[PDB]
Amino acid sequence: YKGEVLGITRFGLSKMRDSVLQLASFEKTTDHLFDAAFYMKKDAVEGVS
Amino acid sequence: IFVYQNNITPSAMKLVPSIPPATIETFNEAALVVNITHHELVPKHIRLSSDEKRELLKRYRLKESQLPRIQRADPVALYLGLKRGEVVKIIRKSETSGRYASYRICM
Amino acid sequence: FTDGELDIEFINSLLTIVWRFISENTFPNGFKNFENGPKKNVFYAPNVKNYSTTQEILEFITAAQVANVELTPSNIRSLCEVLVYDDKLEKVTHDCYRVTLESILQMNQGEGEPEAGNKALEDEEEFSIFNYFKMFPASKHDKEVVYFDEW
Amino acid sequence: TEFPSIPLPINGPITNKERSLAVKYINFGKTVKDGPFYTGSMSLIIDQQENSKSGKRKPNIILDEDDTNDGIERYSDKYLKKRKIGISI
Amino acid sequence: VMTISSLEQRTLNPDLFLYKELVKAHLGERAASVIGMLVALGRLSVRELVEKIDGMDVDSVKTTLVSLTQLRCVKYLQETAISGKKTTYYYYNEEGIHILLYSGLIIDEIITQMRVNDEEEHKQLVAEIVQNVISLGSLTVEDYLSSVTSDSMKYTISSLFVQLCEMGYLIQISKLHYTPIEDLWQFLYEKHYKNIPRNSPLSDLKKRSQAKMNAKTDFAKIINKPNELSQILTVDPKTSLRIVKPTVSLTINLDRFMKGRRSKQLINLAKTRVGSVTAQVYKIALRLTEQKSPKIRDPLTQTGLLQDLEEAKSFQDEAELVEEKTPGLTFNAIDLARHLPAELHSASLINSHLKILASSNFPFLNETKPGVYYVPYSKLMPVLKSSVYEYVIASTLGPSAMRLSRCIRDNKLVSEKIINSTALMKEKDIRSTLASLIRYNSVEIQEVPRTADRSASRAVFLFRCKETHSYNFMRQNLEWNMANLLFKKEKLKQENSTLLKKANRDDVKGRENELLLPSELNQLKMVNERELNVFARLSRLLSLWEVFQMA
DNA sequence: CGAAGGGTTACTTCGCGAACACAT
DNA sequence: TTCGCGAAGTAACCCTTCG
Repeated sequence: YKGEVLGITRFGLSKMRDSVLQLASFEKTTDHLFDAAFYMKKDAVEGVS
Repeated sequence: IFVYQNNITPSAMKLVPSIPPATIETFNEAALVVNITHHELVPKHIRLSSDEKRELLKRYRLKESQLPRIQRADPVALYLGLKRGEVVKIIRKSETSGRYASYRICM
Repeated sequence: FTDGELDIEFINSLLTIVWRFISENTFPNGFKNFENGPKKNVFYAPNVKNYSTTQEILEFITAAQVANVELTPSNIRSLCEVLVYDDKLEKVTHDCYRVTLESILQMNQGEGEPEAGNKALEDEEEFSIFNYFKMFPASKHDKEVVYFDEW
Repeated sequence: TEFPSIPLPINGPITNKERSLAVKYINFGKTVKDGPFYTGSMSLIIDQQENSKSGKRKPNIILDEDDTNDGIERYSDKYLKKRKIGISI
Repeated sequence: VMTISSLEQRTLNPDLFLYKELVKAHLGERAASVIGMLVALGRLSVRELVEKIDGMDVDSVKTTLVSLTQLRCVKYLQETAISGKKTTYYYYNEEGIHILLYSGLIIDEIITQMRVNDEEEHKQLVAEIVQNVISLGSLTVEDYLSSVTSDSMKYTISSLFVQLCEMGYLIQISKLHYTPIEDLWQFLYEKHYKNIPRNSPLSDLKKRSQAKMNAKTDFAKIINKPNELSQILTVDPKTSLRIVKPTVSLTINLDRFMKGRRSKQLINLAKTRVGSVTAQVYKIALRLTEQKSPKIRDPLTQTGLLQDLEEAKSFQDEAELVEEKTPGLTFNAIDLARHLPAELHSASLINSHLKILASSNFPFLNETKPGVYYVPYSKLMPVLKSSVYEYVIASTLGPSAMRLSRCIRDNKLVSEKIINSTALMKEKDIRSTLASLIRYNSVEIQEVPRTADRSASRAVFLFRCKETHSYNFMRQNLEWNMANLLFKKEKLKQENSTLLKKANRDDVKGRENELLLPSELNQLKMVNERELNVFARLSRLLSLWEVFQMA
């Protein structure tokens, strides 16, 4: 549904997830929090993670 | 519509949208000897009109987001000619399901 | 090794004699300290011919009784000459070392008498030395306290 | 704190010139908080100044004046000294 | 918790910190919430303006921008798309908000410019004309003269209209300088490629030689049109003198006063460069060429967005080409302007005392070298910065700061061993005033090393200048001190507002006649004492900020 | 027509994971 | 002491134009 045949792992998950703390628990928990505050992500919490 | 015969050059498509109402295509005589529509893995694709595009946005209460997206420089999208924001209806056929449908927005 | 063995007790004192002598070569002595008759349109479109130093000023400073044996102003003839360059001496072609800038700013202020005369004409110009005595008292929220902020 | 220094500040409004510029800054700041100066906001706004806003509000640029906006607030000095109606300010 | 030291906004913005403040100083928060907002993300239309400032709907963001439209503080771009409507896309104007900070000194030394003819009525009348001119953005002549109610005073005002128009202070405000200059070139460039779409074997030489140079010669003529274009003035039966057209607007022209301020800076330089008698005739021979051909201050009208391939040599060559022979009046001659009756000993003034400025260019810089009057204002600006910049860093960081900052300019990439042979510091005063200066720019070091991870210390860190950083950084620091001083003024006027509404409404002549009890009357001479000092610091700080933004 | 600038594809280096939980 | 793809980093080479 995203458009391309992509994966499930740590680069295949970041195609849709604007949720940061969901991405900051899957893998590379350090780099996903430093990158979100740099880009000023809003992160409206609605996911169950 | 332009049909290449061999490998393209980087300076051909340097100003493709330069005409404001029109454009050109980009093809290749190697990967055009068989069309992908008659292949058994590709189901029937058909483009909806602008009046039929706002009918599924009334039935499913959606907008110009939050739809399963299809992209440009896609072989179905290059065969059919989807410009931007055009809904294509897929009439895909699963085995134990029947003849259900799906809609894709073009980006 | 003519400058590494003198640290530092008379180098700043040696500046005063050579600066006073170049000021004597380029200007009158007593007529500079006051403004009475400012040096006659100064020197009447001054003195294309008059240079500063060639072959005599070194032996002049050597025989000026600087409480030293007459040894080693050997390479301090040009190094001290180019060493005084900031607001004091002049470079243009060769040996045209002139004084005119700081003979108004610090000569008529430090070694001079004070007066509250016609000084109500200085309008926002280049005044570094003037206006001492920073605050009396307490630096009321708009004084010199803020320059450390980078911005 | 931290004590750097600025060369210029002290002993400089005693002369008349800096005081003249300063008092004129006070006068400009006092006048500029009045908007249009009793003759204005009527002539040159249609003349090629934001046609999408000078066409949609052709009589509605007259909201800023000192003839009526300083006029309406000066009528109320007489309506209160003779009549009293209980309305919040 | 010790919030006195202005640590609350040290990483705030240097550019937002002044513009929004100057807009708030004359109208308030509802006008400061758009110029302070259009400076934070660029250009923006009206529909995408409402939902981000967090305020009222389109009925208020449109009204407060009209107050910025008749004050000339914003720039609009009337253009349409290929499928959309007609949009607005407002900008912000730099000089159109410098005018608010600048108006008081504008009128107060336009007085000294117009001092020449007479004494008494001219000062008050110019202080009534130009004060009302700058407080509006664009006014006419017939709308001003409907509130005079006289017959001879109206004649004097109508004379002073053309007396101010002949100087170069009142021009007809057109749209062609009320439009953004970064896109006015592109509008003169997209119809110019539309002018010649000829099917012909032309290479990329068409895009550099034909269209570019013809757009130059069609753009430099059209930017000089507001210099003098409203000149007919031949209405005979009304007045017996040159009368300004009533249905013609007028602005401040914004640029000749720039030139007068920078010429005042040049005379303030020349008071220290040459003697006391040479600078006077230098002033009387310099303060007459500002009204004919204005291009002295400006970073050029076209050089803002095409100096990217090779054109900078062409900009310097064209600048020094049109820089001469256009002000080409009498270079060293007599004039019936003013001779300053004094010893300005020389009791004879023709062709013998008026030749002392010929000995003003051969010494240290005034720079009118080659033949008679050629190149007087081109090779000063890279050193007029460098003369004032050293006198600030030396007066602030100490006399040994200019001794170190000027040595590295002579030989860039300098070591500490050979700067000890050039300077006279004892053992460690080379590096102590260096570390006291390294937190400021113009120290900027370059490293050599060819090691793995700094093994044997490799004799590294030889010092350069990079003087193009420190001038901009000094400009940022001075501009921040400007706006911080204005916020000190704003907090002062915000602290005691309960004693200001009565002290100016009905208390004019009786303020000393016991209308305030003697317990807080000293606050009225305290809110007027150091609020005078704020504007005095502002006056003496404009004379130092505006030297680091030359061409 | 020979030479210079812009730009596509191809060869080589790093880091992040490696399952749950009890007693040590 | 180990496989997986995705980031930079750097070179061989082809298209396009200049005088």
